Amino acid sequence: MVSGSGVCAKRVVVDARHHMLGRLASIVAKELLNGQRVVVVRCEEICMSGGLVRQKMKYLRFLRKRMNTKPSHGPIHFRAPAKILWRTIRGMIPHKTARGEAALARLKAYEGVPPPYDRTKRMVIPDALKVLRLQPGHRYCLLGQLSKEVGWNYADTIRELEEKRKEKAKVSYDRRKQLAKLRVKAEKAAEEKLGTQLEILAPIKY
Amino acid sequence: MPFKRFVEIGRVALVNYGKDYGRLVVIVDVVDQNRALVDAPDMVRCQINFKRLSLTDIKIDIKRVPKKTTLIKAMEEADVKNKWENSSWGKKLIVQKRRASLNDFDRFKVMLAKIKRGGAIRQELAKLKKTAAA
Amino acid sequence: MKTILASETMEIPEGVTVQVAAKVVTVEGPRGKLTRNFKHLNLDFQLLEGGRKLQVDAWFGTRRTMAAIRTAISHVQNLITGVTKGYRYKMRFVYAHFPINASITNSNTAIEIRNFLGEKKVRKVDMLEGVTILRSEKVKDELVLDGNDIELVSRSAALINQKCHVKNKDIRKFLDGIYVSDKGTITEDA
Amino acid sequence: MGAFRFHQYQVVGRGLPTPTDEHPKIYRMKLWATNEVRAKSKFWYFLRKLKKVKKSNGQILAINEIFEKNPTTIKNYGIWLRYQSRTGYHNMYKEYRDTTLNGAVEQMYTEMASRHRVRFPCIQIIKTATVHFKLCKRDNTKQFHKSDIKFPLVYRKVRPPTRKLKT
Amino acid sequence: MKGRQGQRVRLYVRGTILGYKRSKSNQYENTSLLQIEGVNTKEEVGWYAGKRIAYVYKAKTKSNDSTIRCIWGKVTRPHGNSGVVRAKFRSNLPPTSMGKKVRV
Amino acid sequence: MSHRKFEHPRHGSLGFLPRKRCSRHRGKVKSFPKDDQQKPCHLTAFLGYKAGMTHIVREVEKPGSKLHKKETCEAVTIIETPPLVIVGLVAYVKTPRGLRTLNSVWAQHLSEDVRRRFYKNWCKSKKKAFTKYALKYDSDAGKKEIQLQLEKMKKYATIVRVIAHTQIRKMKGLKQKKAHLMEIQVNGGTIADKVDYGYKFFEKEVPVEAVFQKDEMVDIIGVTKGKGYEGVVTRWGVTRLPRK
RNA sequence: UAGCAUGCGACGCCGCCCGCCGCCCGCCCCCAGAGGCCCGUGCCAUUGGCGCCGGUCCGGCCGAAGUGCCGCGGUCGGCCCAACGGGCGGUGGAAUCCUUUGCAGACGAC
RNA sequence: CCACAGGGAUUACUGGCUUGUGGCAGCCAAGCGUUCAUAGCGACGUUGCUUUUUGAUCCUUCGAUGUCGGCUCUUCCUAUCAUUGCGAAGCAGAAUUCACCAAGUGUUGGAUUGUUCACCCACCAAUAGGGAACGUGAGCUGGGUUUAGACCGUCGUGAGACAGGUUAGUUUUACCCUACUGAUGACAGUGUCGCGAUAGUAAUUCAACCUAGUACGAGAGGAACCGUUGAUUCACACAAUUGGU
RNA sequence: GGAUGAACCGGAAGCCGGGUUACGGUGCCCAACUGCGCGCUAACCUAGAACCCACAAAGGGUGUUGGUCGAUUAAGACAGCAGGACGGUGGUCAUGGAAGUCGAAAUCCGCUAAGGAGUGUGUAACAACUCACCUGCCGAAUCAACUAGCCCCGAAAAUGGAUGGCGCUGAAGCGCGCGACCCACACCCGGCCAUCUGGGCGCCCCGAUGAGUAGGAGGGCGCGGCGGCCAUGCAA
RNA sequence: UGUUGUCGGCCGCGCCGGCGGCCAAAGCCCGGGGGCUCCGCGCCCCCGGCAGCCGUCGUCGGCACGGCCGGGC
Repeated sequence: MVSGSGVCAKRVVVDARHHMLGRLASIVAKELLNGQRVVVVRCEEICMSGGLVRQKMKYLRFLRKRMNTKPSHGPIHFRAPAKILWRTIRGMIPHKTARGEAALARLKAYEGVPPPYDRTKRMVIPDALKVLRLQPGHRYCLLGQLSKEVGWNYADTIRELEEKRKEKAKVSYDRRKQLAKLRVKAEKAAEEKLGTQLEILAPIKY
Repeated sequence: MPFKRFVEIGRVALVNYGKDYGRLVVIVDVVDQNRALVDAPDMVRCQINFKRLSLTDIKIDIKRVPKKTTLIKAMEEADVKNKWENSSWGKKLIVQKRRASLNDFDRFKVMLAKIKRGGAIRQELAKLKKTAAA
Repeated sequence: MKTILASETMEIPEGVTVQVAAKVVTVEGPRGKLTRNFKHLNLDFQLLEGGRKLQVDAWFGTRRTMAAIRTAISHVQNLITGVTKGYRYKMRFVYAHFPINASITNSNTAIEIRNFLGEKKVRKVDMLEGVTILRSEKVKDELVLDGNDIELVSRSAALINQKCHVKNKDIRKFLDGIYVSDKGTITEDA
Repeated sequence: MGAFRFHQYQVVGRGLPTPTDEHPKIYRMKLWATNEVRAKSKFWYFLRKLKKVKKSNGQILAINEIFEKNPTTIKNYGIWLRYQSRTGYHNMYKEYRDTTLNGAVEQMYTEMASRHRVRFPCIQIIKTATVHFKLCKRDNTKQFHKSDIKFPLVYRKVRPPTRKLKT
Repeated sequence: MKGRQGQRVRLYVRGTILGYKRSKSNQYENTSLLQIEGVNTKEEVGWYAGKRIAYVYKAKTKSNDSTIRCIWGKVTRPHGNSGVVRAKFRSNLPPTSMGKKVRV
Repeated sequence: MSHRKFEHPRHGSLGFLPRKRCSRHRGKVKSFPKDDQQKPCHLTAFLGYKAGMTHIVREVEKPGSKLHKKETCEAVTIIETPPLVIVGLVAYVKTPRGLRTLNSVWAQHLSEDVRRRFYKNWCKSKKKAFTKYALKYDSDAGKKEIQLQLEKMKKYATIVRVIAHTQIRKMKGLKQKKAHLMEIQVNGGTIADKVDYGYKFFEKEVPVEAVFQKDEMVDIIGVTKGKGYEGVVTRWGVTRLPRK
């Protein structure tokens, strides 16, 4: 039904927290093809369904493949969750054509938050995870749980995740304490609110 | 979710689609753990395999087994639950519906005017903030 | 798939209090405290009046779910017993020619075994949780490992025994080590 | 009911035939189907299966359906059944919880398909047998529903029912 | 499940292109003007701003350029507001590809 | 097989490859010993220039084998290691894109040393009074700018590094007069104390004697002698091919 | 070990620049188990009496860069050209080569 | 002694298909191992996998795919010879025997023969097998095979012939593209110091001493772990010394 | 359409235009469903009609679901834990030796409420403990057996990983039903080119079929010089 | 020469409504009997009057739009 994340003429920020990596990538590839400029944030907190060993073997067949065969130059394998997401986008888009390459170059994937995009990130129409590993439904694996077993960028990324989360928790806690104060004096001035002839036909359309 | 599935009465449920074109329902007869008969007072009964029809919070006061007269009586006793229904939990659609009805002249002047006042309220609200602030 | 399920409720004994927050449960009694996380399918874990009843319940069930609920009940019974009554594993040193000298380093909480099979390099592994080891030497036989938490006590017990394994010739031939003699245990006055 | 599942078609008929004192004698074999298109075909499988006739040495008099029979309402149908998997057709006696004759086919087609593996070519069953609720023998879903009718247990699993949102 | 809230989303729906203006000397970009036959509801234009119109570039059906280019634009703004709307296309269109039925 | 047959280890390492020109003439460390000791009196490295080789006799130590206790020769490289100017304290941040320098606090005196730093380094050989290096602010306006930078640095916990250079006119055998710039990390105890000690170490020179003890185990880093271009036998250690 | 062509940072910064603005010429085209001007002429558009937002002086918080936001006291303003640019104009503050050599080297490079 | 027109319409030959043959495996387990199917050994029969021997076919080339063997040089597989960690034993030690995981590194030097293969000798921790156009001739080599000369044996009346042996018997090209090794090298507000997405890999193994003439053992013999020393092999580098120039 | 693809599927094509479809497909790459009702799988099985090309067998599997049949159950089961067993007589054969417990008769009863000449552990052999049956504690289903699906196993190869790729898992696998959609030059429709039906005044019109190598049959374009007719040329 | 409104033809689209087919019937209210379950609830089945409205075949009835092409009164 209406896809409630999707089009905006310009936006584009996507929350990856416990979203499904290939499902999020599929919408992101479509927004990128449409000419959007897409920033996926919290790539460390994104999820892939399936049992850890079987996810670990897929990537690992790339990791033995990272070694050989040798000029140098690529075939290449990214250790870290934004770059794993970028590797996913560079298969989702037709990846041999200027329209596709120009769409790829409009994506960025950032780990934690970049330095501040404090306009909220938004969830994709049910991309998100809880159920899609179903209760049970066996394991899932986080990209920041994959990339600890593959390497840095990850490691710095999860240490910067930690600090950016701790400080924005503190800054959230107090902004909420003032917002509640503003809400309470706002609601009392709607409880009061002066009168009507025209004006209360609108709250009979909530 | 596998969810609520069952086998009991009193529990109103709300639609995740079908024909009809409605619809809200309550489960009258309960008839294993998939199949169930859902009906409504002024709505048509159907027996569905209905995983993917989900049941709302507000519950109506009846006991187990309902034919038609009994169901009607229960509805009469309750009502109120439909209001919660017009509003809220599932339920929502009468407040929303109040929304859809509105791209229309008389309806458009009622709106500028809600707006115009809304502004006066922002201005009073803002004055208040300024006295509170410092 | 499906099938279906129900609630199971356990009386808490008077010498035990319980407190639950999120899916972490804390169980506390006069042998100490035990804190464990019960995450599982469709399944909630709660205290219906503290000092009355621990409840585990779920709205969904199948052969796998019922196995997990059965493991969960054994874990909680085990916790309740550990906080009032404790756990003990009792374990005996055996050396058939070379004196093995085992003791506890209380700082860096660990049990260290010297002259294992003539090995110059001391073998040690930690102790997990506030488990306590007593070595009641006599000849240098009996080691008693006591705690509230079974999981962590057992890993500590399994680890001492594990510390001695040699796999290199002959399962028959080399009996030098410390072996589990118990399972473990009652509670008690004296 | 809405977009079928298998209304049973009551075909009375004949067998219309020859200048010899013979003639064929009377049958139904009452067959579950979607309207005439299944019938025509259904008869050639019945005629190949029981009597051997021809196609032409079956003639069909009239067809009557059944119109909501069951009124929505219930039974947990005993079905005597044939599934084709890793060879030919194997018998099965399935008694399962359902709504109705519309539902019984699908629950069989889905259970013969998953449970029994069956793929297309297959033809249907032999019979479907109402039974009483206390009687229903074997096993899991139906036993619980039998218990639900008892009651106590219409009013058990409300005990998830009313326990999703909360009280 | 899907937790129907939802919104609605339906494919329908046909419309026609009125005519596409490709102009320069060098200040303007490009315009396309679009007519859906009746459709989007005054609410469903309004709630939205943001129609994607995807039209298949299908053989239509002499021998056509049957290519794996399906083109999908976006509707910028009503100019016509209870009917006709302005639209833009981002690749630029097929030949004189004015006319052909527009769909979502 | 297929072949053959009579099979060999492969000549000349692959961890020592690409066998290719180094990008700059002066070696560069990608990682350091860990902070496990005293504060930034512990500069993590020092420099010198290789003079040649000499040789030593020492009274030894070991005991297990046959020859023991007692005199031995062991072979020696001599390096001239004159005292080196730690000019400035460089503030590195941990970021999820790697380290990033933030701002740098400078002593009052590098002043032929920055003109030498502008000699390949930057370019054009230092004759009548040029290249230019910027002058210090008004003193304590610029020291408050610097001490406001110290404030940010010593609150947000910078991984402290030093810009240092070799004051080369203290060597003689390179008759050359030019400074060689380097990045040396500073390692030690707690991070505030580590910034403080690095500050008190840029406002005056550092000799070898303050970073290394005699006998200490030191990793030495350089750029090999150049040959030019070569074939495989003298470049990877492969065989000559034999027939007459 | 290699590695700013991941399309990066920092430090140090300079025969006329560039810091701040008048006037004109091209490209894309909100936040959010619901919400977001008092008296007037005048078809319009222009154009006049007269709480809530937008550049600003001065400073802080994520920011550790790029990058942003939000406030104590006032001022230019309301109820086209952001991200780029391209100028007519006012006011105001280096390196290659060379020559001789090499720690370097086929040339170039260093 | 050859020559010509053609053919991959048709051979040798590399490749491809097949996989009887070959190699390897699973199943079943008669049976043997004092007694004991399964420590080990294991028939008949039976199902497979590989594609590296042989056979088959005739799809590909006859306006041309250079031959065997060798060498050197890069890379790989695993059905693992050693090394690591393992399980069993008819594992008392202890030499071992079979098997599991496992491809990181090792896997040699010589005597006969063109040989591949294989036989032999001392070594060794063990001196594994299998692919990359039987890897490798715009690298080499040129001993065999396989021209023209000639001998012998056999056959043939003879010219001459043989999967019969022997002596002698040639190795072209200045790299256009591409590939990599290595050096240069614009855009961008500058040089320099840096970061580090990512790309290559570095250590392998042995002997001996401590332990201990201990454990284990009737005895004979004869271990382990660390702790120590040194050296085989590989890598990088320097040149005080010793050695070459 | 099938990733590519002489001969598989759809389909037989004049050119163009529009419409609807076939085969096949609808998560992205890629138009169009992250479609509905239900059920199975968690192995990344797995995205596969057919193909030298897509392998997987004999045989095995308390993985899991499902169907069925027999027997056993509150005249209390299955399992576990706990508890009862005197005497004939150290059972007859055989044999160093069985004597409960190498091998082989034989398996009854008094005395009894239950109480087998005994289930596995023994010492050269002699030496004890448990157990059949019966009972308690517990409380609800248990056991046997046929049949079937999917999965699992058997399952080792050579420069580098894929079902075309990203790659999914209460599905973007699989099966049983179902709804709506997409998609050719097909089929329709509009307008037009040959031949043929023919028709009508050197010309016009109605409708049908109408790819193409070898190739037959027929109409036409261009070259160069000749003749009769007919021009062009100081700018051919 | 280009464009836009339209009248006529062709095809597409969604929605609404009636009647007959299954002698019509789910149905509900009224009235009577039987069974199961025999622990009672509840479940079932059959028959007459009767609001009622159902899923599907066939058929007819009513509207509104678009695309393409052209210009009988």
